[PDB]
Amino acid sequence: GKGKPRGLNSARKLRVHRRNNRWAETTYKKRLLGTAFKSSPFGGSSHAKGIVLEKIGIESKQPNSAIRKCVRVQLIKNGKKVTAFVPNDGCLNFVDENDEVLLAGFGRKGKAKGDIPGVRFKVVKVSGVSLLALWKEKKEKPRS
Amino acid sequence: ARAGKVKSQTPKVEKQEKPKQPKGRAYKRLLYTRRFVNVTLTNGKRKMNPSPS
Amino acid sequence: SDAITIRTRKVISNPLLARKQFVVDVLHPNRANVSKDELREKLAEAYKAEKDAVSVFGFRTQYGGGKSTGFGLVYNSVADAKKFEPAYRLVRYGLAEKVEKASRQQRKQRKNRGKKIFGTGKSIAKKAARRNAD
Amino acid sequence: PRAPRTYSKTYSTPKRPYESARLDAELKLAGEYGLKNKREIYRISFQLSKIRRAARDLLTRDEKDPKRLFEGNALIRRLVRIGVLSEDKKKLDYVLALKVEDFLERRLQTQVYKLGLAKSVHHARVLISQRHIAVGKQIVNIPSFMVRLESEKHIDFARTSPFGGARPGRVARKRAAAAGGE
RNA sequence: GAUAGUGGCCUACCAUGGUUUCAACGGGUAACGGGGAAUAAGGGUUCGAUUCCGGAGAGGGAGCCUGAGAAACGGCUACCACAUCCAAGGAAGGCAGCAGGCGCGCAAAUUACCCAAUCCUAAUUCAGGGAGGUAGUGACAAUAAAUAACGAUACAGGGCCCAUUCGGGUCUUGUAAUUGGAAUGAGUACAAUGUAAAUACCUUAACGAGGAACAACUGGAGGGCAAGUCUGGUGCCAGCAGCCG
Ligand SMILES: [Mg+2]
Ligand SMILES: [Mg+2]
Ligand SMILES: [Mg+2]
Ligand SMILES: [Mg+2]
Ligand SMILES: [Mg+2]
Ligand SMILES: [Mg+2]
Ligand SMILES: [Mg+2]
Ligand SMILES: [Mg+2]
Ligand SMILES: [Mg+2]
Ligand SMILES: [Mg+2]
Ligand SMILES: [Mg+2]
Ligand SMILES: [Mg+2]
Ligand SMILES: [Mg+2]
Ligand SMILES: [Mg+2]
Ligand SMILES: [Mg+2]
Ligand SMILES: [Mg+2]
Ligand SMILES: [Mg+2]
Repeated sequence: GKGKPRGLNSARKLRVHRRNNRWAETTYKKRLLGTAFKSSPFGGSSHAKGIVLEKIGIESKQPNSAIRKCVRVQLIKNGKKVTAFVPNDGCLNFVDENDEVLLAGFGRKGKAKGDIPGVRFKVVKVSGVSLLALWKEKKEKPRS
Repeated sequence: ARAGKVKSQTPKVEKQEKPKQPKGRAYKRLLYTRRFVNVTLTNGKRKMNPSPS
Repeated sequence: SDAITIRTRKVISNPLLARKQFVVDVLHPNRANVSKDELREKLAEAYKAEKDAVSVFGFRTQYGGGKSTGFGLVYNSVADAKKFEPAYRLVRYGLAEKVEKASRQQRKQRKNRGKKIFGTGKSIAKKAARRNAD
Repeated sequence: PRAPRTYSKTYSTPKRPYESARLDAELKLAGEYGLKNKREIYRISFQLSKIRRAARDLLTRDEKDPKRLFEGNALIRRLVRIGVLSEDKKKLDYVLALKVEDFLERRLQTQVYKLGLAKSVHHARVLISQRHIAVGKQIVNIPSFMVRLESEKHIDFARTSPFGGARPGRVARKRAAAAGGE
């Protein structure tokens, strides 16, 4: 029995069949179609710099309720517009309109985090300095 | 402002000037003493950080 | 005690360069670093050959003192030493004297400048003069 | 375009971070042998593992087969030299049963402690770091030095430093100076 | 015919073949190939611009000269693209060499010293070499490891000579801004090494430890997952939360 061929000269069939099947595995598909380059706002890169258009509070999904404090960013490298969450309690009032910002992914590999709908990106650095540093009061924002 | 209110509210309590911890191998030694040398006050299920209340 | 127990280990006699080459192993006790000159002198005394016919280089202390290991050559004559030993070493010793070049960059620049003229530029100078005038 | 230099990562982290029992064991080990880090322990473990890999491989080959006879034998010899295996157990089968303690009980740390010269492991460690303690008239700075059994007879204080008889130095000297013109 | 020579390599005449479901042909490659690298029961999976070996290319395409060797670009000729200097007649260009700049970006160093070593070139032991080495910058990675060590006294835990109630505590431990002499490189620094000359190392005279220093951070403490239902604040807000929350 068993669906596969077994014979000592099958080989080719085993190969081709495996290849065919591989396309149902999502990661593999992504790798091969190259959807990290063609689609996706970051050009298959770990980080991206963009310019802040405006500051937008986003209402969280259910069980929860709280205005999340995100930022609408337009990335420098391609010109694509994305929403980016600004972490920590203050921090939204470190950003301002027309400011250069360094965005990382959220930590779900393209997918949205937690309860914040349509947001796939963090804010790491504003005007060249780390948000965390600012928050902890280790450095100051050197204007814009 | 909506943002950053809780932090603003909180009383700015300062850190107490303490005797410094002995960092490195010394720290490890200290830890060992705390745990497996002294074996001080054992309930059966041996606790690490008990609440003072 | 100062001691300074000097040893010549791994002695190759080399007629092709008119020298004797060896690993110098020197003992310190309580004294840090032997100094090259002193070592050379010691070698000379040992080997009967002149102090300028001796060359010692490439020393390292044992770690935690006590010993120094290096490399030593003793040439047959001073003339021999002069005509086989590297120039820098000779200079260090005190026999030959420093060659006075400009910084290599300057030299390169000069060379480049020279390249830009065909022949000795006396005619060129004249041309510059007369032409400049009128 | 010069020939590349070889590096090797000499330790391996655990495959599961907060295995509590394991952690406690590690801590205990550290306490026993005055270890600055879990890193040291990990290093030792890695070393052990390498040995085990070799031994297992050797075992997998037929006995009295050349490679096994050679390489395995060499390994055994090395182990005996280091002093981790005992003379009873020159076997290759016993090499698999070694366990981390035997390597730690062979450091220039522990050895120093166990020959006098110390009063506890920490003291010994301090001495080692402080450039007291020489082996073959060679001052050893390294706490995890692995004493080679035949050299274990020679562990003593340095001819430099106090303790092994030279100039007192620094604090004692200062005290002497103070005493002097008073 | 041409070539160094074989060959539809090209030309004339002739024949109708050649490849292909054991994927030809076409398309894509965010493809230089390999040695290898990461992972690591066994089998695999992914990566390999990059130190060695091949191969291409010197902005793009052509075309050639010299020569044993180049279809060479730190040779030339042209065109296209981009560009300098100009007295407007003309003239010069090619950093995917090294250094450096602009731009692009998430993303990468000094317009440093030298041929002493490694080798190479020449008519040549000598000259030349941004090949190469040497320092500068450098938490890319990797190795080794300082941030204390041993004492006393002063309050508690543990063995107990015996438990008429104690208790001496004879023996061992931890904890106190108690206190005590020892040890040291981190630094500095004479020297001497080192070195082409220097740095730094290794070696060392001299200085160099008592808490305020010569101060370890980075993340966590519901679970997964080691660690608090401690004390304030906040009150479905601010926020946290990879997931459940
Ligand atoms: Mg010393
Ligand atoms: Mg390509
Ligand atoms: Mg490839
Ligand atoms: Mg390659
Ligand atoms: Mg590429
Ligand atoms: Mg270019
Ligand atoms: Mg060309
Ligand atoms: Mg060029
Ligand atoms: Mg060229
Ligand atoms: Mg360059
Ligand atoms: Mg970088
Ligand atoms: Mg180079
Ligand atoms: Mg530096
Ligand atoms: Mg903290
Ligand atoms: Mg937190
Ligand atoms: Mg907390
Ligand atoms: Mg837990």
